[PDB]
Amino acid sequence: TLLDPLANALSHITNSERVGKREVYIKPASKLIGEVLRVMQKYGYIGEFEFIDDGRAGVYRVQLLGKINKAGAIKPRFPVKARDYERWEKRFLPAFEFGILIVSTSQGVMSHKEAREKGIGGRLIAYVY
Amino acid sequence: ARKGPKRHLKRLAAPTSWYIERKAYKWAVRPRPGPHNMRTSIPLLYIVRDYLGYAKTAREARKILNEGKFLVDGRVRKDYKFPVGIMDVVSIPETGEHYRVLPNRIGKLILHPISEEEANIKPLRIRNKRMVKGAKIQLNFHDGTNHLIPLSEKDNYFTSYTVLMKVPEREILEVLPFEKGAYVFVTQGKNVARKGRIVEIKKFPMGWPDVVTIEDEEGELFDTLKEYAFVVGRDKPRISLP
Amino acid sequence: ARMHARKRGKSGSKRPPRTAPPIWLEYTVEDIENLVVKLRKEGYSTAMIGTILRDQYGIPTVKLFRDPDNPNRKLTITRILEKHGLAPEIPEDLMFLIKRAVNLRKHLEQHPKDLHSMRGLQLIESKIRRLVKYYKRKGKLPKDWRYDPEQ
Amino acid sequence: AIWQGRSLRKPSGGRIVLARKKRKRELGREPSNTRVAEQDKRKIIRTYGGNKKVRLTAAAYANVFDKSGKGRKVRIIRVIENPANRQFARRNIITKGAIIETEIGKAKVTSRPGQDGVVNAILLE
Amino acid sequence: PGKKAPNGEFAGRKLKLKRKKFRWSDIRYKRRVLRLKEKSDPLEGAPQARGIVLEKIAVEAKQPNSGMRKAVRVQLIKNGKVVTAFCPGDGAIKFIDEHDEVIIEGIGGPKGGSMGDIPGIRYKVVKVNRVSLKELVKGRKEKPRR
Amino acid sequence: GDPKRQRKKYETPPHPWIKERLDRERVLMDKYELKNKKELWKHETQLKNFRRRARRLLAARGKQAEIEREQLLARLKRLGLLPEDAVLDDVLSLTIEDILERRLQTIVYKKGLARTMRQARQLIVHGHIEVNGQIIRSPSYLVLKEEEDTITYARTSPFANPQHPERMMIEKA
Amino acid sequence: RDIGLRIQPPAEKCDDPKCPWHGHLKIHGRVFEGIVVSDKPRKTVTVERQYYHYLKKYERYELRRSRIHAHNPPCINAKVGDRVLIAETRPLSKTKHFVVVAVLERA
RNA sequence: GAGUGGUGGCCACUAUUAUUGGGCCUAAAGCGGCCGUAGCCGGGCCCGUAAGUCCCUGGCGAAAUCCCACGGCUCAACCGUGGG
RNA sequence: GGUGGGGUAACGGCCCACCAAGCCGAAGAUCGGUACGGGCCGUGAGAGCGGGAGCCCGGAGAUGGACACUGAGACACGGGUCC
Ligand SMILES: [Mg+2]
Ligand SMILES: [Mg+2]
Ligand SMILES: [Mg+2]
Ligand SMILES: [Mg+2]
Ligand SMILES: [Mg+2]
Ligand SMILES: [Mg+2]
Ligand SMILES: [Mg+2]
Ligand SMILES: [Mg+2]
Ligand SMILES: [Mg+2]
Ligand SMILES: [Mg+2]
Ligand SMILES: [Mg+2]
Ligand SMILES: [Mg+2]
Ligand SMILES: [Mg+2]
Ligand SMILES: [Zn+2]
Repeated sequence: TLLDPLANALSHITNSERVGKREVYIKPASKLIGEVLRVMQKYGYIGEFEFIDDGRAGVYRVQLLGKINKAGAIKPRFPVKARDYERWEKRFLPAFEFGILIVSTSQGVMSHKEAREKGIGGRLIAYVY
Repeated sequence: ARKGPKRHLKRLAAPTSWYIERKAYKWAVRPRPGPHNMRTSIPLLYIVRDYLGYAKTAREARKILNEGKFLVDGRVRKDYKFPVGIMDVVSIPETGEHYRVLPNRIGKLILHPISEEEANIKPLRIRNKRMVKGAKIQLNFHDGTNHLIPLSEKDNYFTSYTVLMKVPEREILEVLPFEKGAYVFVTQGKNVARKGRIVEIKKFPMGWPDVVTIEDEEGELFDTLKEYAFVVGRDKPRISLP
Repeated sequence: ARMHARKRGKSGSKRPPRTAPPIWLEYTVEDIENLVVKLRKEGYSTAMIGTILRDQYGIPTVKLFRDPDNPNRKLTITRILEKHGLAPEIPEDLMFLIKRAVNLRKHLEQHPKDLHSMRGLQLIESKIRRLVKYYKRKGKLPKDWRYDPEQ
Repeated sequence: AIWQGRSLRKPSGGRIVLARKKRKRELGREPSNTRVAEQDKRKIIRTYGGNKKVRLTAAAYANVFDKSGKGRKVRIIRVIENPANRQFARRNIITKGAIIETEIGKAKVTSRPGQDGVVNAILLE
Repeated sequence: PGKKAPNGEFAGRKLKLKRKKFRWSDIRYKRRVLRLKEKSDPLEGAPQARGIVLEKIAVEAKQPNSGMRKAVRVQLIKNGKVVTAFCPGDGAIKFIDEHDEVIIEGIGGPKGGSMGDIPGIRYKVVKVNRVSLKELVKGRKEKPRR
Repeated sequence: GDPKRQRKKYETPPHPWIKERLDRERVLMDKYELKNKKELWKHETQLKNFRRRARRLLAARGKQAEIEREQLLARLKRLGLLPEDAVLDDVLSLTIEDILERRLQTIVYKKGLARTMRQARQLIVHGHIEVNGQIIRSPSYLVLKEEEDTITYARTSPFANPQHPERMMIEKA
Repeated sequence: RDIGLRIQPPAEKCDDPKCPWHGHLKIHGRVFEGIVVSDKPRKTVTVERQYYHYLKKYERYELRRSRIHAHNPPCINAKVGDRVLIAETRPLSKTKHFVVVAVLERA
């Protein structure tokens, strides 16, 4: 059965971008997916996106620009301290400032660069580069 | 210690507050029971030989002590195992010099030169207080010494207060209360040797120790245990501090 | 997929997204409640009452009206029946499964060698046990309530 | 002799292999069965740290106290009953909590004769 | 086969149990923990041993090689077992006499066993009557007591 | 546990017979007149350690990291291996030849106190060279920049006389 | 009455000398909170507490449970299934070293 | 190179124990098939709590051993004063 | 496990008398095997894997098995008794 709406969205996006699709639909929507999409758009990985209301949990419509190498979810959601971001970067990213890790902190969802600037930790949930 | 008390002490296991070379020899002087505890005192032999340097070997250090050349709190000490601790006064009258024993910024014991007039007073922290037969009050100080007061003045003394005692006569001349605005000097912990004024006091349930907050000269606030705060004045120190 | 047969049928209803009842619907809330009570007294199941209301009276699902007494929730057939004391004592699907199991057992007494039908009985009883566990958890059944075919 | 160190059985029922000899500081001593007699008899035990205990083996008198706070020294007749052991009363063994009869009535023992060397009781109404 | 399991955040016990369970299929780990070599080693874990010569023999090489390899039977002093030891060198067998004492060690094949075209021989002779055999073969020294 | 055991201060090659490495090391050994390979390897290890400290401090931040960074730079330019205005990155461009130029033997040769490297080694070992008023007999000692100019013949040596037959031959070069 | 915990005392009284509220027993040390899983013996309960242990190699957690035997005063009289608060005391039997001081949520 | 060889043991080689990070059609390896208990993994929104989790700060985790700078034995190995 | 005692420097099934049926266990009890524990040490880019004689801190022993006298402290390596 369905277990993780967030992983499905990222796998769908990375599958679609490899065949040159221009837009996608994320079928089960949620607040967390909206936050992740906002963070991804801030760094220029995607275009505009919108929320479409059916009687069910809602749908997200996303425009793609062909600027993504890979995007994925991190399971399990490891906790990370405010000065331990480098080893996770080496584990998931190809260069010393290439791409972003997405972290859920008690001040919201943000990239790991902003979190390191604020000096806080949290839980890793996704990577995009 | 399979069958009884220990009598020896290796150099490598010596207390960490001494100024000693831990690999030069095998043995160290095991201190005698006395005024302070192990963590806040040092044997007199190391003061005579290693700190001041008046003697080169232990044998000629003992000859100096047996002639009564050293005074600790105004009393002649001949035992080379005698422990000397915090807030003590070391006097050499033949050379006319005086020192006070104080912890360092990193927790080690050092000798701080003082004036001759200041050498006659010693501050004592009231560590405990109890009733004794004949209905009198006994005060137990931080260095293990005791004093007696009548039942009339039972409300002038409480634990954590400081008493300025004139030595060696042991006569009280001043009481410094523990309250907001008092001047304190830290004796142990991470914030050792910092000094300042009391701002706040906090308490906890089920026997956990209580904590105090102190503001220093520069205006910074730091916390420490209440029992590590040593009152030394009302709003200015009454004794010389480094 | 299906619970046991692992097929992937997709047939079902496709409800359009709407909030308010349509303009052409003219029944009020009280008329609908009276109709539901009448149909229940005729002896229909909860699923059948809605089917009749949709087919004959032109009423799409009654879950388009707010509950007049509790504004925080919408109206359902079971809630309407509870407001009048006509609600079933045992949840309907559990009752239907138990009824199917009883009929099949007396068939297997005269046909002890019908092994393919017996597996259907085992699957039915597995479903019954799942449902009874769920209903015990939510408090819809007494904690001592038990399923015994010998009853 | 009498060893009071630890049990040789785990709470789960498994056995324990002893890993050292018995230390002198873990030993007990023979119980003192204080009897009723015509004349009192006591001894002195040298104990750990060089302390002392006074052990009473035969008792003839008792101290009986009333609710008013006054006490009298009277002699013991016999032991009526003793909840500690089923056959102490027959053998006239005095322990804490025993019921004794005196020349002024029944009384209940409140002291430990084997540890204190005296017998103290409260009068029963 | 699906994804490797378990991957859950709170599934540590099962993961550790699985790893411990399948580690026993590793033959190197099993022999070390159960100490199987120490149970059957005639040398009892020593790197060298001392023994007494019983007789001289010769062993044929395996196919497709040809030749006779000179060896001796040695009875070990420490436990009385009898093993076979190879005598390296050209004409080295002429320096061995029955009832001499020798020092033997491993021959140095794969997995601490035999080597080359003479399986069944696991040891070689190093000293004869407290004199190095290599010297005797080269010269530079004479065998004591004749 | 186990008590401390003193460890070697140099590292040996991972494979003993590699043609290119053998050629390069042979060239170095011939040029600088070292006794054996291990001596050379010793200096190599020194170089590596410096680099391993620079790599670790580039990817670090905090209060202790800055202290260690400035200490490393000060130590490196005290030895005369870096100019006075170098930065951390310049550490990663040092070579093995840079360290070998700081040996006492090489410096004695370059200053003109000897005609050959081997003669410089002999002069050092027999005790004819004084550094800042002190006699040192280790040809591999690394010379600090602050004391480089105070290197001469020992004031008690036979060579501390311009009329000595061997010194006049040295000056002839 | 207060014994240093800053909680409400029980409603009624008892005569047990081993009661911290009404007897002579003293409490000092750790204070734990748990669930009663057994009350068969007289004046004795078994309390279970759950926690997580972190496995460093596998960077994951596992669940562990701790069981403690505690004295049950008559004035409180806890039963199976409810949350209790326990405090450390002097040894009372071979296995009992805690006493129940409060029932937080009756079953 | 004052050393250099032989024998046995542990780590690496080895992603041949795999959390990072392995495999199971034909090469070693999917139970003959299914039902289900514990365990593990579990759909969307709103309100509360603060156990897990993150940040700040008190009390601890002896010395020796490890890393860095400076200082003493000719430099070093070694030893002392400070920072980790 | 409870109730009442004894004994101890001191709390305690540590040991007794009486009343109950409890306590541990597939999240591995019980039993068997092998080992003194730690600070640390060897190896590896790291994650890890292997060892824990020598120096420091803690434990235990004095041919094997039992038991006492003196003392603040021992059931005592250069003190005592039995097999
Ligand atoms: Mg060891
Ligand atoms: Mg291999
Ligand atoms: Mg493979
Ligand atoms: Mg199959
Ligand atoms: Mg098959
Ligand atoms: Mg969810
Ligand atoms: Mg929390
Ligand atoms: Mg340390
Ligand atoms: Mg020097
Ligand atoms: Mg130096
Ligand atoms: Mg040192
Ligand atoms: Mg071990
Ligand atoms: Mg040894
Ligand atoms: Zn009570």
